[PDB]
Amino acid sequence: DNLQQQNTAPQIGTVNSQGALPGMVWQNRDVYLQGPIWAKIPHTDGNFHPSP
Amino acid sequence: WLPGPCYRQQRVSTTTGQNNNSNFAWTAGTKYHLNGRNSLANPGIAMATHKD
Amino acid sequence: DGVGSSSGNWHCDSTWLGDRVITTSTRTWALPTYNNHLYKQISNGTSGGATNDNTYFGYSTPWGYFDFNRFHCHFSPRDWQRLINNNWGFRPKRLSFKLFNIQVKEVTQNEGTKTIANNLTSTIQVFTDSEYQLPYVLGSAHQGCLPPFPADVFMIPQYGYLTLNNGSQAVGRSSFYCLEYFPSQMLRTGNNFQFTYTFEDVPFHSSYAHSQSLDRLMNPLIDQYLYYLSRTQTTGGTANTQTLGFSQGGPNTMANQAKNWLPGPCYRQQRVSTTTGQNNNSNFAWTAGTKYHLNGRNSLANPGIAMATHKDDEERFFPSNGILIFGKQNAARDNADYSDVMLTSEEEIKTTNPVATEEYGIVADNLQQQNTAPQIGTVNSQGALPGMVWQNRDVYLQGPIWAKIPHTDGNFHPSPLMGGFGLKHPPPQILIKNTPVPADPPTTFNQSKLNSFITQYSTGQVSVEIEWELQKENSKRWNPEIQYTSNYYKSTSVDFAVNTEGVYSEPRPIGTRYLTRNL
Amino acid sequence: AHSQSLDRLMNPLIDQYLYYLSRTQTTGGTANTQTLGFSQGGPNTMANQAKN
Amino acid sequence: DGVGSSSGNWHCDSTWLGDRVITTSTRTWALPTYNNHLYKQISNGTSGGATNDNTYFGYSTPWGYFDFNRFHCHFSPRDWQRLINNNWGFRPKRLSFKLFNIQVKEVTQNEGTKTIANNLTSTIQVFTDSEYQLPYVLGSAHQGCLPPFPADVFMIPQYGYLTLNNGSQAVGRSSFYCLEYFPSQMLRTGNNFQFTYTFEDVPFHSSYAHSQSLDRLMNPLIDQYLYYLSRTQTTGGTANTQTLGFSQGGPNTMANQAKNWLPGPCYRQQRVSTTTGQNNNSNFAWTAGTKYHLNGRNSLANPGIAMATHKDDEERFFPSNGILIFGKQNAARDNADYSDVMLTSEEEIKTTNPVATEEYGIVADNLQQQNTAPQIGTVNSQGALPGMVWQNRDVYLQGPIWAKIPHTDGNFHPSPLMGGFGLKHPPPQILIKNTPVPADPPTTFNQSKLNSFITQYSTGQVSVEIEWELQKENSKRWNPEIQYTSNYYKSTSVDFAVNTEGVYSEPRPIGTRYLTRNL
Amino acid sequence: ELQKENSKRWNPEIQYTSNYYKSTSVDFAVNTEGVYSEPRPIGTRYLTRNL
Repeated sequence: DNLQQQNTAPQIGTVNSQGALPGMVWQNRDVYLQGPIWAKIPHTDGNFHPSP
Repeated sequence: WLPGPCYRQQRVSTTTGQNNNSNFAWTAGTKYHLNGRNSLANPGIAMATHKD
Repeated sequence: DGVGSSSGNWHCDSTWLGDRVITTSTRTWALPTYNNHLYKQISNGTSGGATNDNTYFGYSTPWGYFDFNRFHCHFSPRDWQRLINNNWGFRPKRLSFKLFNIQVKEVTQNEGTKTIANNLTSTIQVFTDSEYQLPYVLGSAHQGCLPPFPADVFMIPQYGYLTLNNGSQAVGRSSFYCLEYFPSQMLRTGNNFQFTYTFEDVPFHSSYAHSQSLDRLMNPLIDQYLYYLSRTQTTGGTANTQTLGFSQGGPNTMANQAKNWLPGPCYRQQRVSTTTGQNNNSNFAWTAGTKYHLNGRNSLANPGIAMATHKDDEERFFPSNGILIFGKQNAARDNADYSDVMLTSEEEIKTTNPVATEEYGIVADNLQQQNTAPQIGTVNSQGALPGMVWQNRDVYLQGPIWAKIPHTDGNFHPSPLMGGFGLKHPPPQILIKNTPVPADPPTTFNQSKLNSFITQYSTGQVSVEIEWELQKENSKRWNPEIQYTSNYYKSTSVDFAVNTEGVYSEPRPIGTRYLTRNL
Repeated sequence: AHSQSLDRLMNPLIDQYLYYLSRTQTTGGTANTQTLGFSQGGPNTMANQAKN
Repeated sequence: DGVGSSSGNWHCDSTWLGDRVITTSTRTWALPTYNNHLYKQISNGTSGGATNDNTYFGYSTPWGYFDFNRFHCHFSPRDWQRLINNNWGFRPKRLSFKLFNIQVKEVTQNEGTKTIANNLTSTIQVFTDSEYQLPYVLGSAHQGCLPPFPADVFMIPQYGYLTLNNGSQAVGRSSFYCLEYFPSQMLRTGNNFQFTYTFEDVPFHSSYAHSQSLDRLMNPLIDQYLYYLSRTQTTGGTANTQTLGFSQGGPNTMANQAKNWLPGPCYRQQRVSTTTGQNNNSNFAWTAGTKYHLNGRNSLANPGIAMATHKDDEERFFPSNGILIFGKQNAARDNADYSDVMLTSEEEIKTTNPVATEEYGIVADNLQQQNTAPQIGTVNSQGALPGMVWQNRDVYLQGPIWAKIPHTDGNFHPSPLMGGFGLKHPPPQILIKNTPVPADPPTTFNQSKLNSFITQYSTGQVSVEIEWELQKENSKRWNPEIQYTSNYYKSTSVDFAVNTEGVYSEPRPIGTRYLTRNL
Repeated sequence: ELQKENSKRWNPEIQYTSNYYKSTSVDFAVNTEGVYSEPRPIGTRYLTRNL
């Protein structure tokens, strides 16, 4: 959170929402016997990892 | 490597004696703001439900 | 190849071929002598009034370059009206180029009398940098393009580049580029220069506004089969306790239903109004701006990522540095008025992108218990999440066309923030120069270099032809669309035409997004 | 190593054709009020120019 | 072949092809009118202040010659850095040459007003002396080469030669060379001149420093099998008598071991220090120099044979006339300071060559007996012995390239002392001249020659391409080498680039010997 | 597999070099007891390219 010195204690900050960083890995949500199957990707200019 | 992305949400318990005594289903929800409307991020991105 | 025979013809036309359009434009240029044929070092430091954010180090060359990286150099306003009304997309395919009718003239000033006469045996030097071994200046939105109106004569800019610095001082990784270390072609009057380029594959430009929003992609008549949490406290009276209650999403609770996608990324900016009575009474253009911090410098995020300008019924608000601003005819350079600029607006993308002056959402902050009230947190800047969709910034009749993607290890969605076509091998720079001609040397030998020259300049024509590829419109909408139209009532002078003194002027910015498509 | 930086990819000699907001309050004296003023990016204000 | 069509293009590039490198350079020249189209006799005698060592006799011609006998006319500093870091040798193979874009202009001065106009029907005369029938001026390290930086315009020198003399007077074996007794080609504007040359076979240039010395070519672990004389007098006490004692060379007596080779030749010079407080307080530049006596003249041995400059930990010493000294930018002609010159150093050859400021060795002087102590003698100058090895002087980025071996009956190791490639048929001289154009002759006849001319000058381009052959590096060294590097810290301006006023400057001399090879 | 360098820079580059002055022992070589040692980390980025 800040720049520690001889007269300043170091402070921290908690991240609640974090976007994509280089080097991340993740898993998608599981499907179910009574869940949906497909969905239509909307025709736009860009998207990031188009899974429903 | 890093873990996947995060978009934090509120914790609620199935045992009713451990929750707060207020109606927080809409006021404390996790939303996203589009065009001056507050829509509910449901079910949001794929994150694990509970730890051990 | 003679003196008394021309070397080209005036081509300026546009043909429409169903799924192609081929546009040609020819202008007349003039090239002065820059820096008296010298390379010079230019720099600016923290001494004086300059600050740390505005220091530079670089060089200035005697060369001049052609720039046509702007949309109205190829399209008349009627051709732009034909383009944006009947198509859903367009991208370039190939281009051509031709210099011809070179004339080199020289000027002599004695006793305040100025005589200009032909010089039949002097040359110019033109070449293209095809192998991308130079700094790339185009795509930085500078002046000195071709004129909009074909009956104007323009002046060719100067080439100069920047390198690394530490204040007004160079470092060990600086570079010096001598442009006479490249092979170039020398042309007398009666020679011509031409080449051909082929664009790479690049996505279509979305020339449509969506007719549907992300939060309203469902059926208004059928409930869902998928529950949500709705009640946590009972409603009987004063003795309310905890409970759990669930409900289905339906037609009357459409903010609570389960959805598949997210809006695009957000990087929040400051709101300023055009009505001056509603702003704060302080100077907040630089102190309250939206910046990004690189190498201990604060640079201005301008115009930032593609976000919508204003929400509904709020046409008087705009982000402080989040739009492209175009100047009118005879607007001043510094401290122009509001009535001398043309503010664009990107309200067509508010169905998927967030508003640039509002937050992204609300996230949780703590872990609620029996003795702790739940708290919330507002997100101002949000990066990419899985499942986002967004739209790019629109292009304009007087906006840029392409930009060069920097050769790095990685990038994320390489589209230029000013709008256009992000190419990894852009059309090459074309550099031009008059060859030096010395005055009389001394009769006795002297080892120093010569610095007495004959003052010259040169002029001629130039020609550019670009072939575009279209994408037709295939909708089944019943009611009519929205089209770009001209004004119907009478006026003092015709828009998009000359004045009574002969000065051409453009009245308004013209977007592209008029037709509609579903999500 | 790159021999050039992101914030310095422009021409040191030519102004831009693209304005930015520069002034919000007048500078006459004690009775300063609100206004709007715009300017062009140039060689001396290179932190304010429009970048890609 | 017309007026309005150019006759060549600007070629300036360098290509690397594994074991070749082909370098091209193109400049722009200008040629005045010399001596008003007259041959003249020039001489200097012992009358006045001149002495016997500085007399000459010769002629001065109206012609001008092209000189490119210098290394930086072909190599950029980056190309020189690529050359000297990865190779063990290089030699030239062939060259090319091309004059084009001739422009002949004339100048008229009336009432202090100077007007310069084209002259379309005047010529120039260029030819090459391929059969070596002229005096050879190149390879004498004169000025007037091509510029280092390609964006400069230079001036062409004047041709003149020397013959035999006795004071300021000729003798019967003098020669007069009229250059219009050779066939030459006449070029108007719209003509071009070109030829091709092929170098002969010549050894590679040793671009390496040895990593081993002559006195240390043995095994540090094994004794020899070969004795030496070590003791002559006994060591018991006061009554010491004569004896003979012998020992073996080993690891601790390595100055006494038997060796196979000798160091190179020596011709001793005077030591002078750069710190002025350590020199003598007298003017000894000419009285204490190292000379050679020819025909009753004392000429200065400059820079003499290739010897090492200084031994270890003595970087402040240099021989008084044994090195090449280069001037900085804007250094004066006479009486420059120490901080306006660049002193080279040849310390890389101290593993085989002697130090230039120390003796060669110690030899005997008499025949010792029972009543005669043995004496020694110090050798200051030593010619060639059987079994010597040596190294040549290094070449530089701003040093010469070739020199012509004089056609004599014999020579010993014909390499030039200034460094480079000793060729017996060097690249030919290229002489150029403006043809005279008379003013109006009289109406009545007069037998005298004409001496009223129109004053002219001419200008154009020139192009040189030389193909070099390389020798790759094939060592098995484990630790890293020494490389030529640029400075890492910040500075006021970039080295090897232009100033803020447009003047190019070279900061330091750059050698060649950086990689290492064993003996 | 390599990728060659194709720049048109005029002034010289920055190169990795060894030390010129004298020292107690040679870097990147053995000790007097036979133990090999590396003195410094060596990067890769020395040549320059434009953006």
